[PDB]
Amino acid sequence: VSVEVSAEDLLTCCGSMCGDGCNGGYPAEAWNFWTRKGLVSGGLYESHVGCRPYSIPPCEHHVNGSRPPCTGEGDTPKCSKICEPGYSPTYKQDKHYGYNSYSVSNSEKDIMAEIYKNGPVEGAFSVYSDFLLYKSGVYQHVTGEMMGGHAIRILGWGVENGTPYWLVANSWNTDWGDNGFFKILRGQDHCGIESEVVAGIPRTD
Amino acid sequence: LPASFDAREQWPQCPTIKEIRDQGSCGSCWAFGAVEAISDRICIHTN
Ligand SMILES: *[C@H](C(=O)N[C@H](C(=O)N1CCC[C@H]1C(=O)O)[C@@H](C)CC)[C@@H](O)C(=O)OCC
Repeated sequence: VSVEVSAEDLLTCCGSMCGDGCNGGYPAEAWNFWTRKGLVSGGLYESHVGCRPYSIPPCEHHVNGSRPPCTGEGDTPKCSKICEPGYSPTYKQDKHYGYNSYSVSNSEKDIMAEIYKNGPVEGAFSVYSDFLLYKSGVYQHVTGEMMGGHAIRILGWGVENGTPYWLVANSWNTDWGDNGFFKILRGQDHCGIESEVVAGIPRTD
Repeated sequence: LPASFDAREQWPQCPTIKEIRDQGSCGSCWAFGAVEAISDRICIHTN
């Protein structure tokens, strides 16, 4: 068990540098804020775990479940530089800083080495209509219209029936895709998956 | 490099690697990929 870094804290307090909160942002800038300003703890919606738990309730992301459906993009919550009541210590004391941040070269070999040496990385890819419908297997865009960019966490790789892939975690809850995860084609910068990878080293060491 | 890798196995001592979040109705995926990978790395490099 270890520190769960607060999506809320970064999303709400980064600002201009990172983009426009709930309406888009820059991951490279996000990693950079972590190095400069650091980030506090904070769990999932209504969990009361951490300094700043996520404040936007979960929903059904293009799947059927019991949760209310997702309704596009709402209001970026404000930046509250204080922890939830019932949590200690303070927000300043609760910050975790990154030592550095850096892009990872557009080589599947270089992305693979990075993950292997240092852990999971963040990357971005282009979501097409046919991606929404993903349940399992290895995703490979065929049909659909370009929908927009999507930032994710790449945590591994492998081969499923001759098809190489990246093991990727989405943030659309557990009832989407393969328990919230998905595999997407590896080695061809498919949908630009290898082209926008960013990572960094914890200040702790 | 091995033909396969899954950080959930290489580092079972880090629960966050297996953890999936929900961004909700907000285009914050840019911040989600970041804090998730940062939670992982903090554990991998220390606690
Ligand atoms: C990140 C982002 O969140 N993108 C969107 C998304 O995944 N959404 C919107 C909120 C609900 C969820 C959905 O179920 O659709 C959407 C545009 C993906 C197709 C994105 O805005 C960003 O900042 O990425 C640039 C790196």
